[PDB]
Amino acid sequence: TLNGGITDMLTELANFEKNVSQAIHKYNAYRKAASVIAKYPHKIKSGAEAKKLPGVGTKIAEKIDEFLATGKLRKLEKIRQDDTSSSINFLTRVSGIGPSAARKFVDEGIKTLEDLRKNEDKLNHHQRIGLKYFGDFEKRIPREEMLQMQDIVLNEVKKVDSEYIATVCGSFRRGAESSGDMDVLLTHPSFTSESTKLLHQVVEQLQKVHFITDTLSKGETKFMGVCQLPSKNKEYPHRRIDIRLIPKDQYYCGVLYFTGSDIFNKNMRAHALEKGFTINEYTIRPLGVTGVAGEPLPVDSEKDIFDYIQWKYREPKDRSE
DNA sequence: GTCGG
DNA sequence: GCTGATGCGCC
DNA sequence: CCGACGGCGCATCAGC
Ligand SMILES: Nc1ccn([C@H]2C[C@H](O)[C@@H](COP(=O)(O)OP(=O)(O)OP(=O)(O)O)O2)c(=O)n1
Ligand SMILES: *CC[C@H](OP(*)(=O)O)[C@H](O)COP(=O)(O)O
Ligand SMILES: [Mg+2]
Ligand SMILES: [Mg+2]
Ligand SMILES: [Mg+2]
Ligand SMILES: [Mg+2]
Ligand SMILES: [Mg+2]
Ligand SMILES: [Mg+2]
Repeated sequence: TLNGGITDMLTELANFEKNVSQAIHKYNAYRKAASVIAKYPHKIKSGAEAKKLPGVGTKIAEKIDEFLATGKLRKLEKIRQDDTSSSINFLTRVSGIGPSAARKFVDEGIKTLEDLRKNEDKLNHHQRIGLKYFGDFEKRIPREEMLQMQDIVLNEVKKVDSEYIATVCGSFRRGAESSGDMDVLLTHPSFTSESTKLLHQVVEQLQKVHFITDTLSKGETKFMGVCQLPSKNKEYPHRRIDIRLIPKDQYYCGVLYFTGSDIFNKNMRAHALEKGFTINEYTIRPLGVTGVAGEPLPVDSEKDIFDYIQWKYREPKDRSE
């Protein structure tokens, strides 16, 4: 809301750099800038003001001055007017089509949903499912539906083994009134950092009751697929579901990772590296002079990882952009 | 694109 | 098959 | 052409 013009402009630029330029570090720079501006508790009145925030430099300050003066950005007007850029940006919205595949498609004259549907022979299984549920996957999930989904997943997991614990993470755990998809963190006492089909049994039970409808990818620790709520005698949209099986003794690094947000995580890990540590979904470690990280540090809470880095604990609701 | 070694 | 790199993706 | 930028799972491909 506050500074929404500016954060929309920077997000649109980020998406162009990732999807069209294939410049992931410019995507991240624009996202980091939009994130810090979104948290700033004042209406920005100049680029000079904004330049004082970490991750805003000369170039973004100039773009903020243009936007504040005119209510638009000439660079974005030109991007929006380029059919090629617009086609490439559009195809990346398809699950399984990234910047490289999108550019290949558009170079071969595939520029629309109709072109993709006429050229399904050119798509892999992941892209075919992304195409089938394209409209469904653009939609967000109201928290009321996330609650029903939580209730099916937790009930079916308990039926496979009462010792599993399933935790719905991502935007849901941050308290969002709607979610892009469902993220489930799974633990079982039989899988720790010390000893080793725990994920498979859960996926199979959710397929058997027809909640999971399609598989995009599946290994020993990560499931990526599609699910659907049962409906009365209009169907619910198909939804994306992610399931991550994490070592039970690494639950807190796991839940911290899977709660996000994404920008919160990259910011928190970048701030660990400047403070001499490395954080992944499993552990927090101190860095050696040799480049090789040391032994996993003891962790009894999410707060304990904040502490090692000297951060005020943020409740999950305070980890959103 | 920005920051920092 | 491997390693290593890329492409898709997850926060 | 200053390099780093968060860290990693799964699927595939290149070059063995
Ligand atoms: N803040 C910066 C700017 C540049 N460089 C890189 C790119 C430069 O090409 C290189 C050093 O070469 P220069 O001749 O530009 O640096 P000098 O300090 O020698 O230049 P000057 O004569 O302006 O002092 O370091 C860097 O590491 N950090
Ligand atoms: C936003 C302006 C650009 O900053 P970055 O190094 O992406 C450049 O300064 C000018 O590039 P252009 O926007 O392509 O002209
Ligand atoms: Mg880049
Ligand atoms: Mg700054
Ligand atoms: Mg995509
Ligand atoms: Mg591209
Ligand atoms: Mg999510
Ligand atoms: Mg580890």
